Amino acid sequence: TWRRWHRRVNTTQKRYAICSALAASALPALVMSKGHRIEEVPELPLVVEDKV
Amino acid sequence: GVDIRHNKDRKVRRKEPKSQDIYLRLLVKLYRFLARRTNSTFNQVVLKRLFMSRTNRPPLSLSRMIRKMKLPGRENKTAVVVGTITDDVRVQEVPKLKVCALRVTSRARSRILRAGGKILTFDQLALDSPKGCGTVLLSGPRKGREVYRHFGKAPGTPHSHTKPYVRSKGRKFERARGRRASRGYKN
Amino acid sequence: SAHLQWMVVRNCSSFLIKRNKQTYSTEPNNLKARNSFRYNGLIHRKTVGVEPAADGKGVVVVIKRRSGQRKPATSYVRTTINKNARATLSSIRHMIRKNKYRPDLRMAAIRRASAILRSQKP
Amino acid sequence: CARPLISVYSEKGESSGKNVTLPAVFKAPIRPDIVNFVHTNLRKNNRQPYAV
Amino acid sequence: AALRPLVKPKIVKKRTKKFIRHQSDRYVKIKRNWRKPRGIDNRVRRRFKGQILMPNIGYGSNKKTKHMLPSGFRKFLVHNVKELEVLLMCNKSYCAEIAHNVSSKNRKAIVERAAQLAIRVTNPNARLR
Amino acid sequence: LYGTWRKAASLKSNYNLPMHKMINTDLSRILKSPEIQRALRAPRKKIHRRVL
Amino acid sequence: MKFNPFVTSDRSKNRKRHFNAPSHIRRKIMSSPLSKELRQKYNVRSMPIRKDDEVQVVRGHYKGQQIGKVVQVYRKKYVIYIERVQREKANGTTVHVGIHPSKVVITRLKLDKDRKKILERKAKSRQ
Amino acid sequence: PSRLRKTRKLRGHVSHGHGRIGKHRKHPGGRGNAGGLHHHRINFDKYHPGYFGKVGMKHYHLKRNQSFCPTVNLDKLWTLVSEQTRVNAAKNKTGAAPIIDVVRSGYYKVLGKGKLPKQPVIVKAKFFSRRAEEKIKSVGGACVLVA
RNA sequence: GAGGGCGUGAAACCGUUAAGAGGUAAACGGGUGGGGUCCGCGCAGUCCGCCCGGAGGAUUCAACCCGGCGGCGGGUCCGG
RNA sequence: CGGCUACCCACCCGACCCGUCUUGAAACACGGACCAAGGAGUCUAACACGUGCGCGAGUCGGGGGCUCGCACGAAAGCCGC
Ligand SMILES: [Mg+2]
Ligand SMILES: [Mg+2]
Ligand SMILES: [Mg+2]
Ligand SMILES: [Mg+2]
Ligand SMILES: [Mg+2]
Ligand SMILES: [Mg+2]
Ligand SMILES: [Mg+2]
Ligand SMILES: [Mg+2]
Ligand SMILES: [Mg+2]
Ligand SMILES: [Mg+2]
Ligand SMILES: [Mg+2]
Ligand SMILES: [Mg+2]
Ligand SMILES: [Mg+2]
Ligand SMILES: [Mg+2]
Ligand SMILES: [Mg+2]
Ligand SMILES: [Mg+2]
Ligand SMILES: [Mg+2]
Ligand SMILES: [Mg+2]
Repeated sequence: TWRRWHRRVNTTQKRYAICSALAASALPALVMSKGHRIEEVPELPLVVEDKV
Repeated sequence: GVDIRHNKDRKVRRKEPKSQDIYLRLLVKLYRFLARRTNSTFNQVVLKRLFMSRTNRPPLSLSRMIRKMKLPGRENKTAVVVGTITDDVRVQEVPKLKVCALRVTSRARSRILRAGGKILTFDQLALDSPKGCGTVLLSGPRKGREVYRHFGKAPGTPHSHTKPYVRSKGRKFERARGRRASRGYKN
Repeated sequence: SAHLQWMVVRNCSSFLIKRNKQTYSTEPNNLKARNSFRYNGLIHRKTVGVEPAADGKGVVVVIKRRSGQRKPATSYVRTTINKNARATLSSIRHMIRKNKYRPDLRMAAIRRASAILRSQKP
Repeated sequence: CARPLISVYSEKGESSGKNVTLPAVFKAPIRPDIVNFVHTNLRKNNRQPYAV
Repeated sequence: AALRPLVKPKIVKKRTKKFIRHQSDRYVKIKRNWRKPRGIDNRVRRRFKGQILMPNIGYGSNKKTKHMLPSGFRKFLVHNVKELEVLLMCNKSYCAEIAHNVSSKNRKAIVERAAQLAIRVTNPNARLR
Repeated sequence: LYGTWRKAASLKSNYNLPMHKMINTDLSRILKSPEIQRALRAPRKKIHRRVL
Repeated sequence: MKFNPFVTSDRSKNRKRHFNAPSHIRRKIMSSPLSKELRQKYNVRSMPIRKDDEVQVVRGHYKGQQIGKVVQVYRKKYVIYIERVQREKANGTTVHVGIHPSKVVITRLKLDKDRKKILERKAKSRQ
Repeated sequence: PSRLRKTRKLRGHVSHGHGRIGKHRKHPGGRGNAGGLHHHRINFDKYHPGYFGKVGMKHYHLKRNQSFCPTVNLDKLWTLVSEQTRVNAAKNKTGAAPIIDVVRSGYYKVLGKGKLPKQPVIVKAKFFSRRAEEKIKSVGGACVLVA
């Protein structure tokens, strides 16, 4: 039970990975190569209103 | 048999950079193309320093990067560093020089922009100088590393000045037999 | 950022079938199945592809607009050419040659259109 | 490093007149190996240990 | 006489024995896969004459004739219609091979699409009524 | 919550955006720019194979 | 999605409670859907089955137009038996066929005062 | 990572990376620091000189609390107060000088280095060195002792 | 071919059938030869994709322009 | 008609039964009747070196606190007088 299970990450690297993932979620080629169907979808990242 | 000589097949070299950084690989591609297509030994050495490891690229410092351009003949030249230029607490005045390095720290970039200099990246350095004209390549203090001060023939046999490993630098830790003549021998 | 997109997509994608042989892309807009950089339909700002028609007769050509990025509803403009194989082969030849639009992959578009016309005529 | 404008889509699908400037999070660099590193360490964090 | 692919030369293998393991004949607990012996007395490791031959780099076939079927194609395995249609560009050197877990109902559609796209399939007449 | 490269983040206390390694990173544009092609040797496409 | 932490999504514990549930729980488990005219007339979706309910079989080896009356409800075997559905043995003796009560369409219910109270609670909780 | 571990690579070799002749069994030489004077003197000596014996006085009940004196250098003496402060205080105004109180920063003793500009300041500390005090007198500052 | 320790049913071992062999105990590596099972093919008739000169039919573009939509490219950075 | 092939047989040549202790094994050195399953360099702490990443004269929240009661949430986000 005393195996080193949980691994701490630097908060700068955590925020770095969040920024990198949010940046890579903007390009159409990366998300299409991940496999989401963006054929009939309008413009990249979609902004919906506050009534949603 | 043909060769009576020993088979030392690969010499020493690191061909591809072990870092998986995509931007570093793009810089490796660009400066490899320039190093094999421009006949520029500056591009050769910068491509070798991009092949070089993270540890063997020591961080440059702001005072040294000032003093290497304070010398006569380095007024209008650009400082090219394969590595990081960091802040220094020591100096107070920063000249109007140009910087071409990777991953400059925030306080260093802020003080260079306050002083009026211009920082660049390696793609802009390549667009401004394919052969590398008007550039001075710099390197940092490798031998001032804490790891390199343990390295020698011994810790103490011709007294050897090379820092034996111990927990606490003080009394009662490795100070009696071989460190003074009153307790046994002395080095 | 096309080189960034290639250096990310060339591994760890929902493509790149590395199954017992070399790499195949299968790449829903493509001209050659080799997952290469010069033949790629999702990453480049200017892309050419040919596909079979939904009715069964003719070849449709999907070309990237370049008048607007990050908007995939209008990023691909399509045309439906149903000609007697030489008029449409010359049509795609003049469309690629007479424009600046992708001087590369001429023979990719031409060979795939000709092979799909041979697979379509019987 | 330019920040384009993205149209805001309504609940019907029509582009509204509201246009918000793209933030720099989507212009941040993309490091999938650092994403994979931090993702691996958080997956190691995300588990009950196992049977002893 | 089906498709007759492009120029493929005479294919040599430099030996065709798929080298047996030492003392696999004497004991039936030993599978006939190769396994490098690391004994200090073994005649096979010492490379005595009149013994079996160990697989080494010298038995490597030519890169032009590597992974080549005797028909002249290179095989690629296929599960469905889109993985058959990916071979539309290079059908004159690469043949299809339907997976074993594909039923007859989809297998007839795969072989019909292969006959339309002129892609060689290695097993066209298997698992039929 | 993250900001631009001009200002800091106003919600996170000690965070800034990462340093951008290659600013204008179109490698095809760089290699086909006239500033690079002004200083190239020659296109050497001879093979010089083995002569029996 | 399960939100209360006092109930299992656990397969072993659910199968344990299912195959070792007492008879009053097994009555709730062995419940049967209703015909469309009876649910239109009573506004109720599901009811437990009893000895004198008329049954149309919807699935199995025998399907449809078999409106018969059940005779036995083995809650140990989770099986009701229907008088109409028969099968002969080797020796010419008839025997009933195992039918699970979830594949059972009830066309007629047995009326009782307790069943009127049950139907009132069903209609009031459905609202 | 056991798939990156050398043990998975060495499956097939008989002695498994430790030789057939030497036969590393349990603990061949001893345990821990065994034989510090008898038979491992070429490892304890010649790699850790000074290891055996007593050296000096035995201060009973020692704390690393009374001798607390963090040393600040003359290079670190400036950036304890912001650069805007020293520029707007020494922009040719008058003979007034800003006060840098290192006890507020948490550093007690001021020591000497180089790189001390002409613009004088006032340093309040609990301790000083004569080199730093001469540097402050040379640049024209004032040395102030506080408790 | 699920018949009461009854899902799937391998190896060691045994029985029977079919084939082959049998003085240097059996077994093996290199090289062939013979036999048998099986596979692909049509066995003195199987190769294809393009161009041109010849013989009949059936169609309408293309060659040039008018009608029209969508994109490529630069200039006045004109109109914002 | 052609076919390499984990099928069988014959012929010429070579060929002692594997593993280890050993300077030396086919040994008149030891274990091994055969077959199926299990079976042997893992984990923690500490240190040193090499490598990759982030920040960089600073670095690190692992100790707690903040969010509404959420399956994945024993996760993750934030603290900065
Ligand atoms: Mg040789
Ligand atoms: Mg050698
Ligand atoms: Mg030996
Ligand atoms: Mg359980
Ligand atoms: Mg070895
Ligand atoms: Mg010994
Ligand atoms: Mg030893
Ligand atoms: Mg059984
Ligand atoms: Mg069975
Ligand atoms: Mg016989
Ligand atoms: Mg030995
Ligand atoms: Mg002996
Ligand atoms: Mg031996
Ligand atoms: Mg004996
Ligand atoms: Mg023995
Ligand atoms: Mg024995
Ligand atoms: Mg086993
Ligand atoms: Mg290190």
